Amino acid sequence: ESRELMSAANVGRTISRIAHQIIEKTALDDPVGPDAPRVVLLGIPTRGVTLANRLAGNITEYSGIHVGHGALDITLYRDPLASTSIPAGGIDDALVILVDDVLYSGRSVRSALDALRDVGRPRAVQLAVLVDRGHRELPLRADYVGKNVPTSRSESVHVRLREHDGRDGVVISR
Amino acid sequence: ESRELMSAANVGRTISRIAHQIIEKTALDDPVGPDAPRVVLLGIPTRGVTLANRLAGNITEYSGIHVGHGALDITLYRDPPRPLASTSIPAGGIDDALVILVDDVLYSGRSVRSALDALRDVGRPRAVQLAVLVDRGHRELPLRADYVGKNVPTSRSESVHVRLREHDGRDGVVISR
Amino acid sequence: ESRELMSAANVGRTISRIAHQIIEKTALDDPVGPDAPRVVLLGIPTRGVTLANRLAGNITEYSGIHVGHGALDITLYRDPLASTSIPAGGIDDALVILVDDVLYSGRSVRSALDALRDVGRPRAVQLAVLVDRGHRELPLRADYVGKNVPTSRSESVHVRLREHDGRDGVVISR
Amino acid sequence: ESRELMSAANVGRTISRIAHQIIEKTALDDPVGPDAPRVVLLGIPTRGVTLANRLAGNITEYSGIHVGHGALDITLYRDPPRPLASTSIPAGGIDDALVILVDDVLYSGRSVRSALDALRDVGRPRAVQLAVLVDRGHRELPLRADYVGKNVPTSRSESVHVRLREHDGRDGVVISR
Repeated sequence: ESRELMSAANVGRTISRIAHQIIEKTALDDPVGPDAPRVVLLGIPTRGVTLANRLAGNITEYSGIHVGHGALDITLYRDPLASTSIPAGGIDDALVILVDDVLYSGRSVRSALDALRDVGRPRAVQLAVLVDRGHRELPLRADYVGKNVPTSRSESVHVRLREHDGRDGVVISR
Repeated sequence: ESRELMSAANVGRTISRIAHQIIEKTALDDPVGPDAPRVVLLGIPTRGVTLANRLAGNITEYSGIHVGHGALDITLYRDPPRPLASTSIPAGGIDDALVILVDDVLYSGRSVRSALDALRDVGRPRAVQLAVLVDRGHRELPLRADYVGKNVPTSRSESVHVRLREHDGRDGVVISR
Repeated sequence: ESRELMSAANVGRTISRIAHQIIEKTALDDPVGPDAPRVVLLGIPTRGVTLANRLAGNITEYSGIHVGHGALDITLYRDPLASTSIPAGGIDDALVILVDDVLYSGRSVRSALDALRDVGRPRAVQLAVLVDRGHRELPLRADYVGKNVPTSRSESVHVRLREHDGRDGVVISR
Repeated sequence: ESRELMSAANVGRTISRIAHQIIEKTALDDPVGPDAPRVVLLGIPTRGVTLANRLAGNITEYSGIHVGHGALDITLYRDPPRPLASTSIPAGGIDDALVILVDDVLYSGRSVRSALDALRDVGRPRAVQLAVLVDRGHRELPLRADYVGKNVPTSRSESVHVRLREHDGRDGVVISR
């Protein structure tokens, strides 16, 4: 049994809202200096990558600015995906925003942290996620959250994005 | 003296962001549910109203749709003899509406509690939410904003000055001792 | 169909935890001065009163100190209960902690605020509740919360306390 | 110079309060569910351990029950050649346990991230939570504490000094510029 949490229209609005929050918290409207960091979005495959693309694309059209974005494959860091793609310049002294679709256990994000340190040494790392569905197993939290969804362990939350799934949305299932 | 908390750039982006949040939480981007309450913004005079107008218009720039908005004077409800600004309720009233009260700064919460009194003299909303630009802490009542531009730790000896372009000529926030 | 959210033992622990939080936030371990307020707990009948009693009683045994407690009848302020009982000294310049069992709409708390101002003029008002079950209709929030419980509108949350119900606990129903 | 953030009185009460919170969130007051993980506290040396010991013992003073507790040295995992304190894992290990990492102050989060690395070299917990006395903001990693004594806005030029009686002779917290 299915039930929809977020419509296509909700997903798109939520993403633009998140882009605004990123612009605010990372000072992208401000001039630049030691406390305006270079920002890079890295998605966790598969849907995390697409979200990072949608965010980088919203940011650009809202602020005119091109933030680096890419993908961080965590296959080798886990306890047919996109391979790792790091923008030109790398991530040394950058503010990396890790992007994922759903924050559940937090284990995927911990894996991303590990994979990141093989890439280089960011000044800071933040986390943006479309859904936070509780049940953390690690002391992790998202800086930017589309929707907080209370769930039971027997429920599954599924994020659908156009590119992979044909339509945007989020559904809960049992 | 004084330091800039928010630049003009920071103000417009934050107002845009709150408009986005209002759309989400009250469901303007979707076709309107069976018993969804209409949304009405009521500013607290004078800068609350300036903010409400900007939000209404960002909401329409961003999502094309038109929310009722207006002004709720609270002069007589706070703390001379008379109301210093006009109360303006959009057509259709606020009965069974979702009213969002809008102010520049959330401090003690006493202004919002006044506005709850004033609203009750206008009508009977289904629900009341609160949007502010700055929440500066130091609540004296169990009130909080639904929407907040910036949360700003302050000392009781600091002051927060919000400027909005249509009322003040520039956008900005500064804090002074 | 029923299901239990909090056992008797959970309820009692949660109450003592709340008493500790009150001691901390209201400076009852500190000497006294213009920023150590006199504290008074007022319960909203029926179960809110009993909770205020249980809290005042936990505070006393934890810190040795006797905080004023009473009841605030909101019958005349609503949109066979306990009548209003205000401790000696009243509430002028006090820190009043309103106590209720469940925070739902917030309308009961708004009614309490109104009833309070007929009693006198506190320096500040806080709110302590055993359960917050979402679905606010007013911009109100509890300073102290036992359990946050996500609910649907069709669910009912019931707080049971020994004195009224025979055993402590909280149950969700449909 | 320096001002008192927390008196000795404030420290003991706050530690007691966190012990209460740990009991709730991990379910020590109830008869233990079918697949409830056992709870183990691991302090980060040296004051983290002092705090963990106090929590373990408040938890037993308050609820009579005994949680595993110990020390996780992170010397080699942060940032010389060697470990400056001892790692001490209680009998039964941490495999499929609920480990609560305990430290005095949560700042950047880099110490906690080190401790996650160190924990992984000890075993495979089912879950890891974090308790700290003071969270002073300025996170550089997406980490947060499950349990916090006090949230303290700070500037990067301020320092927070936690003193706990068994390690330092008095209980207290001060902040200095």
